[PDB]
Amino acid sequence: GPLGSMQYVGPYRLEKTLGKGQTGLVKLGIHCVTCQKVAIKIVNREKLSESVLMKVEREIAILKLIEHPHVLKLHDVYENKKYLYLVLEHVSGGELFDYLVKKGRLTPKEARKFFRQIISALDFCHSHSICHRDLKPENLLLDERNNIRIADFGMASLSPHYACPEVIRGEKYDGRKADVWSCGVILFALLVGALPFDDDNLRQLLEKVKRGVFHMPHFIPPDCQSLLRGMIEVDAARRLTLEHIQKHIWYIGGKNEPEPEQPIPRKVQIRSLPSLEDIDPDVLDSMHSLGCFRDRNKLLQDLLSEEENQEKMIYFLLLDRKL
Amino acid sequence: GPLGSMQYVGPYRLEKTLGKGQTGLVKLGIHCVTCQKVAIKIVNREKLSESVLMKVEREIAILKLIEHPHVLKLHDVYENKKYLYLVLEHVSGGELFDYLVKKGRLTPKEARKFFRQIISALDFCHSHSICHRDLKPENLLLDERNNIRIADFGMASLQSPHYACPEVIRGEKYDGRKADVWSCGVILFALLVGALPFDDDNLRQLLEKVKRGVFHMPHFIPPDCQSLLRGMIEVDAARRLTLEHIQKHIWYIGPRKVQIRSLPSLEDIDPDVLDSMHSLGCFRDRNKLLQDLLSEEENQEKMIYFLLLDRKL
Repeated sequence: GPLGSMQYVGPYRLEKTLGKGQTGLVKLGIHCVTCQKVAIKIVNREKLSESVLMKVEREIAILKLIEHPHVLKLHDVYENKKYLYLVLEHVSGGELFDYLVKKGRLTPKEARKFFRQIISALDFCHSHSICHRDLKPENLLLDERNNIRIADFGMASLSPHYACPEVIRGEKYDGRKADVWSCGVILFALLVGALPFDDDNLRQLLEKVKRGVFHMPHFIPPDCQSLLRGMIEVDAARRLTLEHIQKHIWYIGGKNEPEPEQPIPRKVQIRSLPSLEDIDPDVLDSMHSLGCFRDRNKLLQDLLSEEENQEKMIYFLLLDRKL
Repeated sequence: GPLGSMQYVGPYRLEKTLGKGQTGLVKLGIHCVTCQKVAIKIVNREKLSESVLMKVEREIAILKLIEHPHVLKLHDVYENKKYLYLVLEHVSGGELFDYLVKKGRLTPKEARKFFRQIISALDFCHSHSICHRDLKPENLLLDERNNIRIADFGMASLQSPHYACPEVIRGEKYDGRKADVWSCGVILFALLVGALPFDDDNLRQLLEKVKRGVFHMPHFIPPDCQSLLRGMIEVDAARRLTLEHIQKHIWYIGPRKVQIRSLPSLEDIDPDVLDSMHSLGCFRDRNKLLQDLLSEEENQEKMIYFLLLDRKL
């Protein structure tokens, strides 16, 4: 691990490095009492903007509170002055394309099993105001039963083949729409065994993606083809929403096929806060203590505003947790 | 793995991805008969420029023919036009600094144990005209005994300024042997201290520190060891210690090498060896090949020649 990074994080002793990249270093953690395996992601906190840290600490608080069978579970977070430590579900089946490579290309039935896992996880996270924004194959981890866990939700604040044109142009984009594009590209790869946009040269690849023209092989069924074209759509306004996707017959036709699907976790019911009076004193207090919410008045404003936001989401998650 | 990559490499079945980065993607491989595990590194030849591809394939050709107990063994090389597949020794003990984290800092005696492994491996590779040039802690793998295997020799052109000598940081022409010595000094310091000699929260300032080359040497570091570190982390590459000097150092003191020979004339060139060299691929310009074999200088062309000659022997 990095120099000066503790040998223990909470009850977890740090063992070998599992992997690393720009968003941090991952080590295997062992619980000192129960000896359970976790993956611990270590993030350097000194090299982040304060606005970034705020956004991150917010998404983190949400992710710690929710659970989905196809989202890598964030169990806890630990902080010292320099390093942030994320305690994550430990999975070791590899990544989704390892499976794809072995098969060459997947049948529409198998591709769709994976697609339903991915869409379900995205729908869930989007419902809690969390977009991925950087969805790519290495984020699609496999457990031992060959089921997906999507990793790295909320890490974006800290590749071009899977990015939508608006991301490639560094424009200000809808996160949900970016995830839809990325999922389209991944669905394509599952069905074809090749990418819709590829080039030996970077500069050329970027233009292909921005242009958004790709060829679909005949062996992709027409129902599925109409789904792919709606997702891999350059006009973000015209691009399918997750709502459109989940209403689509090809999608729906996959329910419990070939196998029964994991239990659907309950989504928290989020309501309006008409006035200061309707805010729970103990939940407000616990939120106010967090750090990213140290300014009580700005916290009150964000909770009472008409806008949907992560402040409201956290509040209702905590409220739900109390009951 | 990468799309378009093989499902089988020689007798090895490709399984899960082990890790990846700029220099390629590593997959777990399983021998279809013996069930022996290997690590298979996949590298995209097409993304590479002309001179880079050649430099890499030349060094891989040397690496596949030699073996040292502290260098990650390269067993073989396979190629489809799109991908190179490097079949490597499989190691899973973690990396050196995982050990360092558990201890905090090493005793001078324990640090010397690792240091001798590292220097031994580099002296072996340098003897075969191979410098690492990009030595960093994550290259220092551990097997199950907590012994070192240095990985990623030959990959530097496919590309951590904390470990790079000032000449490498400055992007100037340099002796690769001298760069490795600097990187080993920084690593040795880290094992003894549990902190880097040059560190900074901002990249720009870190490069400056490395270039100026001033660092704080803790009092608990023994003075003959302290003299070693000063000789290695020396900004003047002409003044910096050689591996030969390191191996004779009082603190330091406490595998078959093949020797390059001269080829005065074309008549001295074994036709079987040349044919094997022609078949490698990193030698497109065959006139340039011959010039390099007949030149007055040590080079990787001669090294490959003599490794092939010895192997036929």
